[PDB]
Amino acid sequence: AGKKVLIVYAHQEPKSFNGSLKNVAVDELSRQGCTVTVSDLYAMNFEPRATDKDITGTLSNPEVFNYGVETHEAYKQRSLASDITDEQKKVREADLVIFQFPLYWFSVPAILKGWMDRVLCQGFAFDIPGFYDSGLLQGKLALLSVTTGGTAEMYTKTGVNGDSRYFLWPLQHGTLHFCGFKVLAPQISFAPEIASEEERKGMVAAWSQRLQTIWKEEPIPCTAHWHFGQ
Amino acid sequence: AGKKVLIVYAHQEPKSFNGSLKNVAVDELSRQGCTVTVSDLYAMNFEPRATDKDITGTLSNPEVFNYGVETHEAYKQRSLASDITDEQKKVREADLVIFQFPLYWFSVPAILKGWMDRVLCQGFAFDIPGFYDSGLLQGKLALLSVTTGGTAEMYTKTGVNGDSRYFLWPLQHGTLHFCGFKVLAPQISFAPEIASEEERKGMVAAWSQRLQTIWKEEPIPCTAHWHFGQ
Ligand SMILES: Cc1cc2nc3c(=O)[nH]c(=O)nc-3n(C[C@H](O)[C@H](O)[C@H](O)COP(=O)(O)OP(=O)(O)OC[C@H]3O[C@@H](n4cnc5c(N)ncnc54)[C@H](O)[C@@H]3O)c2cc1C
Ligand SMILES: Cc1cc2nc3c(=O)[nH]c(=O)nc-3n(C[C@H](O)[C@H](O)[C@H](O)COP(=O)(O)OP(=O)(O)OC[C@H]3O[C@@H](n4cnc5c(N)ncnc54)[C@H](O)[C@@H]3O)c2cc1C
Ligand SMILES: C=Nc1c(Cl)c(N)c2c3c(cc(C(N)=O)nc13)C(=O)N2C
Ligand SMILES: C=Nc1c(Cl)c(N)c2c3c(cc(C(N)=O)nc13)C(=O)N2C
Ligand SMILES: [Zn+2]
Ligand SMILES: [Zn+2]
Repeated sequence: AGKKVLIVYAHQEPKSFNGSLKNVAVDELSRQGCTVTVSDLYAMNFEPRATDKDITGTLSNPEVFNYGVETHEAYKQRSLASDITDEQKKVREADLVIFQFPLYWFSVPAILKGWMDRVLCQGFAFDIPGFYDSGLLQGKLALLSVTTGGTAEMYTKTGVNGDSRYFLWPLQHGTLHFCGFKVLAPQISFAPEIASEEERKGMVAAWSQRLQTIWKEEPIPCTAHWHFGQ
Repeated sequence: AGKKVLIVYAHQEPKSFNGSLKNVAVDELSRQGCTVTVSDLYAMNFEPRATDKDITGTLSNPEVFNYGVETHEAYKQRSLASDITDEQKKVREADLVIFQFPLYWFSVPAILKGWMDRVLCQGFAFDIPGFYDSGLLQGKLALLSVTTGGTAEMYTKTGVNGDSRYFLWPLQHGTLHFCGFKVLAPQISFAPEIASEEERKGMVAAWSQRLQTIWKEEPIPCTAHWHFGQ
């Protein structure tokens, strides 16, 4: 209160552990009196491919298709596909953007990758001045709530997978910071499938409890040192 | 020769710089007598979303959908969608897989993220146990050939983007090495948009030239120390 939150959710199954983390976020933020919107990307059959269909009307150069240039011009001329502009409205209005997803290949599922590719366009999220602290989404907060197959011990600097912070870099720094977001500390729910039930309840409840005081958090220093240093 | 190469290519425009790097690879590897296949993902309209359409038979659990579980079972039973098995045959036969793509948000374009998510399934590319140095694609080589908006100076340890090798981690380590590939050093062609005609022609030629001796190369040590230092 008065704050708006967008949850960008990427799981196919409403009964999943990610579906439960998304639902308790809706439940707890709704309870606080926040304005909440969820983009359920699989239920929306969200298009992930960056293609010339993302521009309506006639292309800026139909000889040689340059996705970046075309979408930048289309944004300035109010000529983006409506699925993209609908997401952009939700982002524009949000004070916090939560991403809820299972880790796929040390990153987001392709459907969520395609949201970041197509929704966060030049002119909207950043300019070619435009970027990192000069990024156009400055003022806004973002938070990654990720679930994994591998265990917390696997995600240590000398475990098989490396530190979890190592995989966060392209998402927190190259994506969210580049657009100007301030980044809250990630919520990482390790290996729910091997946890009990229980520890799974622990995990869901810890996320609900964290969201009680989410507005009181300061963002992380989204630097190479935070991700890789000591 | 004496070798089969699959190039997984992700760019919308045949006249692009990525297009030229993909064609020079086909030209040089063809000239050497190698067998060469190209998966041009935007031309194939390749499906990036991981959904229940990727399984055609009876689901293991039809009331709660688990993508990993159902694709692993479908692989074993031969009930995966045929686009996924078509790609797996190309990978099965390849000695070397080159990914040619523009960097999107410090990672691969979503259409290529979807290829990784859907093609490299459990049972085909890894099993649990059977990952990293015991991954199922052991004995194959992989190479990321990436282009960027950002300059080489931006992609240094003290530059705004961080060192280039930091964004390579989820791809080379979390994906390729997890599946048992040995990873050749990446080809990064920085900032072709800003380079002159001569400097772009130079970058194309440096890749053709590198490919002349590609079979003599050793892989990188795909470790946290190679990516992050210390
Ligand atoms: C393409 C692909 C790539 C992947 N790449 C990686 C990777 O790089 N690194 C990695 O570590 N892992 C990877 N994984 C594994 C993936 O990250 C995990 O499978 C996923 O994070 C598990 O979350 P989920 O919501 O699907 O769990 P679910 O299987 O849905 O949940 C686990 C259990 O929790 C239960 N549950 C649901 N709600 C509740 C609740 N409210 N309270 C208590 N229990 C509950 C469920 O019923 C279920 O029994 C990959 C998976 C795929 C398919
Ligand atoms: C969604 C999105 C996300 C991005 N995220 C990032 C990111 O995180 N970090 C980043 O650094 N960049 C990012 N970029 C920028 C992107 O990586 C670059 O635009 C892309 O790498 C440039 O390659 P290209 O093949 O498209 O260049 P092109 O625009 O096709 O090439 C530049 C020039 O080369 C010319 N050319 C083609 N072939 C030849 C040849 N044989 N000889 C000489 N000239 C030739 C072309 O005609 C053109 O003038 C992003 C872009 C998009 C659209
Ligand atoms: C990396 N790919 C993975 C895929 Cl594709 C997958 N289906 C899976 C995992 C797990 C752990 C790790 C991991 N890296 O710890 N990685 C993966 C896991 O439990 N499952 C079920
Ligand atoms: C990060 N996203 C980017 C987008 Cl989406 C994009 N369209 C673009 C860049 C460039 C550089 C960098 C960068 N990080 O150096 N990042 C990006 C660039 O020249 N173009 C055209
Ligand atoms: Zn940062
Ligand atoms: Zn590795």
